[PDB]
Amino acid sequence: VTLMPIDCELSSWSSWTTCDPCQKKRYRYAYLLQPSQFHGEPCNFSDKEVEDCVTNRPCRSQVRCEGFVCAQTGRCVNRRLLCNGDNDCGDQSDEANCRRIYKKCQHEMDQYWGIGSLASGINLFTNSFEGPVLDHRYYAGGCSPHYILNTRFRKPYNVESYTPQTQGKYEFILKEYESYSDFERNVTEKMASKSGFSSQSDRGKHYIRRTKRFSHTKSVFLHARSDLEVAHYKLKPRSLMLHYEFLQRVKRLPLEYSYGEYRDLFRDFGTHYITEAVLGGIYEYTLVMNKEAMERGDYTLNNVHACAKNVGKCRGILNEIKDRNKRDTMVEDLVVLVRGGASEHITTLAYQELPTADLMQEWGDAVQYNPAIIKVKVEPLYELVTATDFAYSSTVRQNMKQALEEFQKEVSSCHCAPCQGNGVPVLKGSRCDCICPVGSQGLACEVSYRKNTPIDGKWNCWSNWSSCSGRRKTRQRQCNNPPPQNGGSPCSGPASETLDC
Amino acid sequence: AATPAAVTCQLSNWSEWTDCFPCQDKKYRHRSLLQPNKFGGTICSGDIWDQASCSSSTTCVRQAQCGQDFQCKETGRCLKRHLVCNGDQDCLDGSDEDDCEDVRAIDEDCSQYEPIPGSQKAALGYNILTQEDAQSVYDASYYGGQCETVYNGEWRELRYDSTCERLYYGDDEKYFRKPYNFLKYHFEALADTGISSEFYDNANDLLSKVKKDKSDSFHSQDTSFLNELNKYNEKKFIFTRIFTKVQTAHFKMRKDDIMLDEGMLQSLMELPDQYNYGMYAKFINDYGTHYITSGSMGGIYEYILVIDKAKMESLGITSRDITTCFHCKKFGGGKTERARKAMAVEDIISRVRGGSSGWSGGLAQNRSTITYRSWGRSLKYNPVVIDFEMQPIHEVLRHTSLGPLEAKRQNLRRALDQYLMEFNACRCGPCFNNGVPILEGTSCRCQCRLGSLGAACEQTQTEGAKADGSWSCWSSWSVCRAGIQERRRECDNPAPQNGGASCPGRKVQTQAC
Amino acid sequence: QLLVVENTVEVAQFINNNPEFLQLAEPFWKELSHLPSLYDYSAYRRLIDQYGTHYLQSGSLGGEYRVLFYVDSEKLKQNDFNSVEEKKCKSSGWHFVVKFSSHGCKELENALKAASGTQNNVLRGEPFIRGGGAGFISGLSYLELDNPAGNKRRYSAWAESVTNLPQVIKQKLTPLYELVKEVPCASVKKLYLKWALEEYLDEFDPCHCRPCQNGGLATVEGTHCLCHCKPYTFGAACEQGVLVGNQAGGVDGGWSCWSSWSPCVQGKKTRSRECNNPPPSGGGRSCVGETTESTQCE
Amino acid sequence: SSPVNCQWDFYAPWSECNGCTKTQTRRRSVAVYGQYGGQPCVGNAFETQSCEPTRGCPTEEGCGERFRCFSGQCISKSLVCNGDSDCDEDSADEDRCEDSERRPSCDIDKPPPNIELTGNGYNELTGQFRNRVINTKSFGGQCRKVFSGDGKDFYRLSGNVLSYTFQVKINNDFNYE
Ligand SMILES: *[C@@H]1O[C@H](CO)[C@@H](O[C@@H]2O[C@H](CO)[C@@H](O)[C@H](O)[C@H]2NC(C)=O)[C@H](O)[C@H]1NC(C)=O
Ligand SMILES: *[C@@H]1O[C@H](CO)[C@@H](O)[C@H](O)[C@H]1NC(C)=O
Ligand SMILES: [Ca+2]
Ligand SMILES: [Ca+2]
Repeated sequence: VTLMPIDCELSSWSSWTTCDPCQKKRYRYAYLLQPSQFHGEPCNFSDKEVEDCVTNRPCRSQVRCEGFVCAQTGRCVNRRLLCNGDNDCGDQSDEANCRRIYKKCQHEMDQYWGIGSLASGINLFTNSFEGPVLDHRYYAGGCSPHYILNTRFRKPYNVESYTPQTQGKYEFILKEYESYSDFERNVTEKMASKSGFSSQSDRGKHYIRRTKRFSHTKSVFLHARSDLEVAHYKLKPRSLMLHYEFLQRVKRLPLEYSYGEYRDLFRDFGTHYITEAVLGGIYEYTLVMNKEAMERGDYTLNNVHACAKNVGKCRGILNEIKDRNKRDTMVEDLVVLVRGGASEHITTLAYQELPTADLMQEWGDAVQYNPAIIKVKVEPLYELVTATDFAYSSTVRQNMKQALEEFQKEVSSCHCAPCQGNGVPVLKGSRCDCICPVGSQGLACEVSYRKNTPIDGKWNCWSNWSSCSGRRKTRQRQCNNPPPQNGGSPCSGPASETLDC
Repeated sequence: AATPAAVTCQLSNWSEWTDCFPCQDKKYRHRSLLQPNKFGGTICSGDIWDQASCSSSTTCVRQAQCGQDFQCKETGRCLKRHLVCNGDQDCLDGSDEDDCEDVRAIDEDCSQYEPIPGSQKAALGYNILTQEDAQSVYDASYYGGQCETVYNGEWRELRYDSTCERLYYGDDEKYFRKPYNFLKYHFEALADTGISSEFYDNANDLLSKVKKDKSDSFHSQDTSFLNELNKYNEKKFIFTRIFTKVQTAHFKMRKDDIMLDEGMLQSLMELPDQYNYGMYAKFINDYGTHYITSGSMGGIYEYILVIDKAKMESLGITSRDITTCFHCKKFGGGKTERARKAMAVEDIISRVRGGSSGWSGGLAQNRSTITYRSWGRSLKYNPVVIDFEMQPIHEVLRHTSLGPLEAKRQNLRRALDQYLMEFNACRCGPCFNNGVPILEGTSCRCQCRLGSLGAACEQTQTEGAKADGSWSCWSSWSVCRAGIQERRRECDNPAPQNGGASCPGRKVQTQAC
Repeated sequence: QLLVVENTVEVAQFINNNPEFLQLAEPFWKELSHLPSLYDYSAYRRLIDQYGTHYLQSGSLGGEYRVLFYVDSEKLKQNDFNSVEEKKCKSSGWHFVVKFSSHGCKELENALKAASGTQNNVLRGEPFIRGGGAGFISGLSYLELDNPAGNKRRYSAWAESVTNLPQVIKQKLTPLYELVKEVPCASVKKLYLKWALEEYLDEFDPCHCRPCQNGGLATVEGTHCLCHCKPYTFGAACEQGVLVGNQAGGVDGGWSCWSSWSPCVQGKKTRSRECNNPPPSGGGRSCVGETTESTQCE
Repeated sequence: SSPVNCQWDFYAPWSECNGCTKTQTRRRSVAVYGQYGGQPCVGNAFETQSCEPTRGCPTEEGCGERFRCFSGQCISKSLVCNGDSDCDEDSADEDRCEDSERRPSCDIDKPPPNIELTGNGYNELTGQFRNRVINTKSFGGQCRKVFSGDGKDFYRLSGNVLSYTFQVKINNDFNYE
């Protein structure tokens, strides 16, 4: 009816880019023009073609390795790392055929809990962890033991420190309001008349005007938030050891710019890597409840009657009304968010009641072993493209810059048509999901019983850069004009941006 | 309401059997399902696909699907040579390991770690029409020489040693080995609970009355008049929705050089490059229509309660009543009016996905902090794919390590575009009153709400019959206009009942011929 | 209103050696090595960003615990009743012209009731902890409304756990340029780092931030100033809500940014600030510090 | 109250030209800091040029007689094959050295429970602890055990630290009104 399925449209293919001298391949791609929404046709997967080429062009991809070139993986490990007892290559290709193995450390050592999670790239726009980009199981030498409690851990070479800067911060707020008003009026009257002589004349009257007018309201806002920080993590600034899969995939990138191939890079590994993080858990609880009661009562009666006796004639009227109305309403919204820890505690914290201090203790204990990543400072993944292990490193870097800039545009949810019901459209891929708040339901959040639903305004996509002499972008707010249904908070961010060409 | 006709199941005659495929050596034929028994009636008492034994006219396909790559024996899988003698069996035969004098790699920092529990569950195919999981599409077990490990964040298992009196956490299961077919398996733990509860009540009560008399005596005689309107109205609405989903791990499948399941590899090589719908429909049947490319392991709890009651009463009366007496004569007459409309609807859904049968059932029956905790405890051991992104089963062909298979991909695409509509629940007819048509492969039923059923969820005591429509099945493709083609559908199976929601999607669709 | 202000220290101190005998961390020394040997403030700022402005010459490890808990509730009930009742009844009759009678008796009532009641019940609490086990932190910082300071046992246990995961709760600081060592041009990089420290303290000086009301501490966060409102005050300036606890009142004076160095004329640089940001008002205290500095030329 | 949009200053003159990297940087001051939710300044404060240097890149002076860690830090040759990692990151002093040469240099290696935190830098404006600056586990070949009476455990101090001690102080203000 109102929502109508929107089919995915993707661009006409780009031109075939010229055959890459090193990849001996040629590439074309389609932009996604609009995502599928409301169960519209999901177009098709594979918005990118790669073709074989014959190329005379020379390729200088033979980046020198003074070290040991791993047989299967081709990682260039330092010659000193052979026969140290660590698999610094893949498939022990550095430890194979060792006359003797000089075990760099004899003690059992753990890896820091969850450390490999941080070696994944992060899609900063989606804010989603993706494929592995750094090798946090490469130690080089290492074997300086780090004790946290009794457990001694072996720090990865990539990691500048992981350290238990343990902290926690609980915020509780409970604001209850009540109002009632309760009015009554009881007007009442009688009249009586008699006369006589031989005659009689009796005239009685009654009147009632009774009114009741009651209104009670109760409101509760109850917000609780535990922020628990259990460790702090920083990646080294320099000379990082990349993951095999990422190394390869980057080596596959063409030197001539081809957006689709870099886009596939970002969709596999994301856009950024975590250079520093705070690891912890978040528990947040927020209960909003409003209750109103209203009663209306309005009774009226009249009697008007007479009789005269001389023979007798009597006359009379009764009139009555009882108008009674009783509007009553409750609206209760509870959202619980829990991040980090064990499933058991995550779930029972996700119950609708506030927890016991016992359960908060158990949860925070578990969070130490399976922490969420509370805060990250991230650098774009092109900063990992370095001359040390890629040929044409500057070219690949620049192409990643350009592809990142375009990727940010393409992946922006703003392409999505506005959700009803103060839905939040999220671009899952070729397809956009309306996340419906509590009290909103269905594909567009169209099904909501709530009488009013304040629509916080959603920016439209930033209009393309204007030309130089004040290169500028503007936004219109048109996409979800807030005012309907009593719009809520207008968009905080910049409505327009200016840049010096 | 009235039942439809319990029309019998009806099939096409058998198609003529294909030749005895050189390896399977089996005569394949199909009979298309023209119409399933819409409800009850004469079922089709047989298969739709049949496969008679034979003896082949010629040699099985060349037992040499690849050069230099080591080919296993029962399975056509081609292994890059470093996978031979790597200390783990890269194919069902073990032919890569079971004759090695020594192993080129030992992987003594992975081979202790079991595969990620539940990884096999993400590898299943998926039958969109049934929502059943199908046979393994991906290889849940092949590691491809990768030694990749996933930190098991919930490793921390409590142990007690009576001798030491030490109560401590056993360090077993600390890491799991990631199968090669996963690009990521993230193990991030999240919960979100959103709850909305809404209550609305109204009454509007309005008694209104007059009474009147005039009476005279010299005989004594009376006339009295009465007029009244008594009206009563009530509305009572309760809605509450509880949705608590608990992610325990995100995963993303590898989209490049997918290693298909060896059973799937068999079933796929065995497929002829000719559109014998019977075979292709069998492949879509047992591997299903779709395979998962991404998703989340976890649990979901959804509980919805809707109660709606309305009661309207209007009572009118007029009368005139008279006396004459001095013995007595007494008279009267009038009009009585009553009109009523009353409807009550109560509808509760409590569905729990993931977590053990017993403890998920306990949370399904009785929501409490005890059942939330025991359910979450059971989610550690038995998570489920709670959300996923999937592609049509033919789409894996383009991405499998076998390389191009385009004839078979096109044939399977066509077979799927057929199957999706031949076996579609649209053909189970008009389940009234929000009844849910399901086609159990050959027999239809309407899963009804909590009320009476005789044929089509019609007998339900729901005279407040406000219930949503559903589409008739898509009409057959138009005789295309030499390049463009159209399909038509109507919101008439059932029609939207007495103001129920019109069917949401397309009333007409169009296709390039 | 509760305040809990609470420390356990249990590494009474550490004292780091002087910069001569300190061993630099390998990545820090690597970043010093890559400093450009020239005043490229971009590089030194990236250094001060990653490693900060100082290192801990000495300090004590421990844990901090604070609870601010505030309960404020008011209940008001107003109830009025009025009633008016009147009768006027008279009879007049005659017997000496024509036997006659007349009677009339008239009644009115008019009752009225009006009741109103309002409650507000606001409760706020912010337990904060550093140090100790994450589980003891979350158990203790979870506000128990019947015992908002936290029960004895749980504080016991946390104060034990902070033995094992103590945090630096008190420190004495040495400028980071003192560690510039073991590197090419170390002597020169040490001066350029000192100049970078002064440039950075300039760039992030809260002087740039025009005042927050209600004593909100303005801090430069990159290019822009947040106001960190004091408890239960909020808004862009902290213009809204009310301070809990006791305040001396007025507006405290804040320093303007230092004027630029006079170029060491006669070998003395001099620079001035004005304490106009804001001018101390309403009996608020003067800004604290000297109006001017002088230094030897570099 | 009123926001104030951040305005960038003009770019400063370029830096002198780096011999090591053949580049210069400019800086923009923030002419007017954004306040009260005024839009922050957008883009980088710095821009960089390729440039022809006047300066040579100063070389490393190698370790001379001392042992050279793989990072290029230098340590006393007496520390090689201590059985202790004295090359901070790479432990290159312990590479490929005999099971006879590595001594029982100390019976315990467990540093005090968070002595790593004593080596962090500190940012005095933001009040935040920053990243690792001092190697607080350089044992210098000493077996400098200390018994913590608090933790009731033996810990090995670094060779440098002037003191590390475990006497507790507990300092409680309650104030209820
Ligand atoms: C207006 O009239 C109503 C109806 O008579 C009054 O309600 C009665 O009050 C008495 C005294 O409190 C009770 O004993 C009765 O049970 C009440 N009746 C009902 C139906 O509730 C009401 O008090 C009057 N209001 C005012 C302000 O005088
Ligand atoms: C649900 O559990 C509670 C507590 O055990 C019990 O009182 C209640 O009767 C149960 N209800 C059902 C339907 O099981
Ligand atoms: Ca090695
Ligand atoms: Ca093998």
